[PDB]
Amino acid sequence: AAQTNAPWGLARISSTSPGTSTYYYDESAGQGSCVYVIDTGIEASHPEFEGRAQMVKTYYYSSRDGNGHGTHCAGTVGSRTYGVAKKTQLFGVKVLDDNGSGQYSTIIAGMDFVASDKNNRNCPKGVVASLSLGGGYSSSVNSAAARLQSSGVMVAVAAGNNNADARNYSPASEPSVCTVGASDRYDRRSSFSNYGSVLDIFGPGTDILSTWIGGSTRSISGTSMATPHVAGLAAYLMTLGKTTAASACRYIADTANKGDLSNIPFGTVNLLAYNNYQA
Ligand SMILES: [Ca+2]
Repeated sequence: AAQTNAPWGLARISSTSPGTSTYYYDESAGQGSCVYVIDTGIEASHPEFEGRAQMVKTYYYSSRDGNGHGTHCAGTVGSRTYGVAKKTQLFGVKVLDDNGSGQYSTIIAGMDFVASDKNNRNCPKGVVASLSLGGGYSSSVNSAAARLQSSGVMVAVAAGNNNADARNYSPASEPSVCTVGASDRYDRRSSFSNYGSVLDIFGPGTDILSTWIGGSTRSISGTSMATPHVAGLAAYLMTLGKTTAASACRYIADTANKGDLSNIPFGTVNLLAYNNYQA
C-alpha cells in the first residue's frame, strides 16, 4: 500500500532517505494488534479512528480527552491518515489530566491496568503500549514500565524533551522498555530530544501532523510524537509476524536506518525507525 502526500514522519519510516512524501506499508496495517495509548485520553469519535478507538479506563472525572495530546499520539499510532498502523485497535487509558499532567502514582496504576486489561481483549497479533509521558527519575515508575513489558506488552516510552541524558527521566530510563528519541525532517536529532545510552531508537518527532480534539488536526513536536511512531511500527511488525512484544524493540533497532541522524552525541544510538517494507 502507498499513502501519497503522507505526513513526513510516515514517509520517513518507510524510506532509507529523508525527503520523501509517500508512506509505503503492507496493507495488513496492524490489523489484529492492539495499542494502548496511556495519555490524556482519546477522542474515539474522531472520524480518523474509524471506530477502531475506544476508551477503556480513566483516572479522572471523565474519560474525555480535554487536552488533545492523547488524541494526537493515538492518531500517530493508528489513525487512517496520520497513523503508522492504520488498522490497529486503539485503547485509551487516561492517566493525564486535561492540562497534560499526571501524578506518578496514577501513571503507575494505568500501566498496571494495561497489564491486566489485555487479558479481557482479543489481540491476536499482540499488544503494545505507547507512553508519551514522564518526568524525572523514579524507580517506581521504571518498575511499573518494566512490569508492563514483562507482562507481554511492547512498551514504547518517550525519551523526554530536555535536551539531556534520558538516564534522569522516567519511564525513559527503564532499560527493559523501548525508549524513543525524536528526529526532524532533515534527519537531525530534534533540538529538544533527550539522548543517552538508554535510548533504543529514534522516530519522527518534530512537526508531526495528527488528530486533535474537536475532530480536528494539528502539528506538534516532542518525543511524545516520536513514541507512537515506534509503537505503531511495533504493532505493524507484530501483525506481520516479524517480531513479538518481547523482541520488537530489538527488532526495530536491528532493522533501523543506521547512521542517518545528525547531532547524535557520543554514547547514543544513531538508529531511526524503519519498516523495511519491500512491495
Ligand atoms: Ca531499552
